[PDB]
Amino acid sequence: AEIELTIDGHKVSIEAGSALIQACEKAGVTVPRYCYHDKLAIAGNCRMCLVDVERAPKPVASCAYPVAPGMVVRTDTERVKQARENVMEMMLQNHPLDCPVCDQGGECDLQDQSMRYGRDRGRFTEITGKRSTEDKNIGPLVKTSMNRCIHCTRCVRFANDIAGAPELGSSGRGNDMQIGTYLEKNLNTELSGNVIDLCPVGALTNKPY
Amino acid sequence: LPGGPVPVFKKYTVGSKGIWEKLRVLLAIAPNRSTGNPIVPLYRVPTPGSRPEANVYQDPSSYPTNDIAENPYWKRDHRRAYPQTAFFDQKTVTGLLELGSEATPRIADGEAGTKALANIANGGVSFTQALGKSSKDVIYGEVLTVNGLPPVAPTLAPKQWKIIEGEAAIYPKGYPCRTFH
Amino acid sequence: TNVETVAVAPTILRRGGDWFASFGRERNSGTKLFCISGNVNEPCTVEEEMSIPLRELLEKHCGGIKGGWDNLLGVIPGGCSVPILPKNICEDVLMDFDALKDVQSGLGTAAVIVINKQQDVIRAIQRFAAFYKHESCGQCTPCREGTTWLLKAMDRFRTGQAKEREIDMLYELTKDIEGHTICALGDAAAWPIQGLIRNFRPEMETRMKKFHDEVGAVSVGGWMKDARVEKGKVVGAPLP
Amino acid sequence: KSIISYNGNTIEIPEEYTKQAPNRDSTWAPAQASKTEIYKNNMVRFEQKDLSKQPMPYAGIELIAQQPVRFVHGNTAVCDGANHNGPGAQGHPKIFINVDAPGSHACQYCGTRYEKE
Ligand SMILES: Cc1cc2nc3c(=O)[nH]c(=O)nc-3n(C[C@H](O)[C@H](O)[C@H](O)COP(=O)(O)O)c2cc1C
Ligand code: SF4
Ligand code: SF4
Ligand code: SF4
Ligand code: FES
Ligand SMILES: [Zn+2]
Repeated sequence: AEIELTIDGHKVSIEAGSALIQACEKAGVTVPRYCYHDKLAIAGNCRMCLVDVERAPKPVASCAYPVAPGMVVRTDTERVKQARENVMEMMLQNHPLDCPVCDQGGECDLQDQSMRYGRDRGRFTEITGKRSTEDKNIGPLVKTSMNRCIHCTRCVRFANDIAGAPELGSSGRGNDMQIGTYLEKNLNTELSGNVIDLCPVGALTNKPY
Repeated sequence: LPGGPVPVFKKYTVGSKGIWEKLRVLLAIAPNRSTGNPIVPLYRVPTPGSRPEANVYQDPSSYPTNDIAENPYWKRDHRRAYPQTAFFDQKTVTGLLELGSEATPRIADGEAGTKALANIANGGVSFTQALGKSSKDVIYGEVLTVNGLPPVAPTLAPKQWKIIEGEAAIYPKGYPCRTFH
Repeated sequence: TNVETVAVAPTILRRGGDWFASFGRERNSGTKLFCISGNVNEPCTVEEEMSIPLRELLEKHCGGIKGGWDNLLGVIPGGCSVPILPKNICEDVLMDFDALKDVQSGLGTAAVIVINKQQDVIRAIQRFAAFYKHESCGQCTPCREGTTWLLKAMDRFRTGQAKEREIDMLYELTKDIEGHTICALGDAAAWPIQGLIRNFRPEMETRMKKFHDEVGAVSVGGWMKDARVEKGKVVGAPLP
Repeated sequence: KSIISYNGNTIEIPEEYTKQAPNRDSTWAPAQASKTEIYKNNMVRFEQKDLSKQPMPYAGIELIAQQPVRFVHGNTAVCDGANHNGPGAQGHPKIFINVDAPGSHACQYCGTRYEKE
């Protein structure tokens, strides 16, 4: 009822039907990510868990690729090493210059993640510039600067499915996508503040602290 | 002789006047000597707080580095391409003797070659046993040199020495220090 | 299923299916509706055969080109998600899936969009970029970041506020987007740039060299030596 | 002026120095520690000493509030605070401001408030 495969030479066995990223965690090969989570539903929005798969035309996300037997998983293909720098660079062209005012200074998952796999430069030097996002008042508990958000969906899937306050949501296409009620109404579920440990950037953070 | 004595009008020093210069030429050990004061309207003008060259100054960079389109980082990476600390047991050198080398292997039968590997990889033989086992050509090929000589303690870039001795030397004879290079 | 490929299905059950397979290539078989437009004499739509020459298509069944076969500069087979065929290939190319993939391109919906030589290809592709910016959903971080990146690149290229390196910078960004999207919209976003890159590289340079002595010289990223950030907005730069 | 020195004894400093600032008398932080707390803490090393020649450093919350709120024609503003005389890179880094909500919006470094019009 279990499946053994190969990640970077490391043979590893895991229960069938599971996600590939858990197999990478079990094998000990660390794979970076932004929108996978254990206790949450799986969406491939982050594009970070790209990984090379034998019998695959293109590198695929390791979060939602299901475990199949006879699998050869490679993480250090030069195409994949290209791809991670690529996706990091794509993410870092609308995230604003807030690293000394953002709350998660050392705890920015994105940031430590962008030191291993980030580019040297960033060729944003466009004139008319990045997008920018409304303040988005929510409540007296959760500090909110939605400019730093990357729409990693990890807030809204949680408050949807497990916290059970479905007031959060994604509204708009492209860079007109926002997160939250566009009523500007107060969020409350009885575990409300659990999203600020969960948004991996400091878009949602702690208001008294 | 390309760095010998030059006269004192090319030394950037406060100098003298002209009857006192005519005095001190007759009264000095060598005339070509600077009094040590730099020339005031030349040395440290304009001040480093006001330099017109400092107004336009963007960045020093090189062409394969600053090339935005062509390179990725991982081709020009240098921290993650470090060499590994090659460690060698006593046992793996016995592996290098009898099992051979990737230059010249001594092992066929790749199935049982693993078995011949693995007891030595578990400690089937000893090193001195392998030394008695190693042939004269084995010892003179992969332990000693082809003449059977011990290897010289090897150096990065051997620097042969000249000894400059004559008028290009920095001291004439009598002075005990020589100036080899 | 496409409404067309399911509306052909009852007739092909009524007729012979191998009779339908008696057309075009072995594989690329039968007919397709061709919505043909752009700068033609006769904007029309014909139900005609696969694997056919473009010249016999346009010259015989859509009148001609306003200014003749001279006045074409390029052609877009299919929808917008297809790189532009240049002049030398489009004369002798079949309308199948094979030959367009052989010239690294798509047959698409087999809309034909011909381009006036006396008009601007850079406007024609910049509008496709903003077409995608209005119509990206936002699951992929690459696609959503990508098209708003591409758009400002194309505006800066249209006025000509770039340097010569930045067009291949855009080419690497195209293949950055290309294979890394959930749906194939990033594949759609990639190719209209690569048509411009592979087939109009001195053509962009002519516009850019023109802009270089319209006004003062430009640095990277569109910034000029006077393009500065005063009270509120920017000044100096003329805002692509 | 006269504040209790933990014993019923009052200490008496002029009202020019019961001040957070020459620009502001009131505190501006939750743990600001007003001067009325500070002389209450250690006047021990303040006796026999001048009251004038301490800093009084012209606090910023009054100075930022009287800067004119700028207007932006489009949607997204940009703030640098950099001079256009200084040959270098000064000011705060190039962050952008969305101004859509009713009311001005301070750039979180420079404190200049911008308004969409
Ligand atoms: C962004 C995107 C947009 C698409 N829009 C259409 C459309 O508007 N009409 C259509 O028939 N197919 C469209 N397609 C292709 C559909 O996916 C197509 O129906 C399907 O892939 C194949 O269906 P078929 O077997 O009928 O050809 C689109 C594909 C993508 C990736
Ligand atoms: S979340 Fe972004 S802006 Fe904030 S500290 Fe991390 S990298 Fe900097
Ligand atoms: S609200 Fe925060 S956690 Fe949720 S998707 Fe946006 S940045 Fe991520
Ligand atoms: S390629 Fe498709 S799924 Fe991905 S972000 Fe764009 S529209 Fe969304
Ligand atoms: S979690 Fe794997 S792609 Fe987002
Ligand atoms: Zn500011």
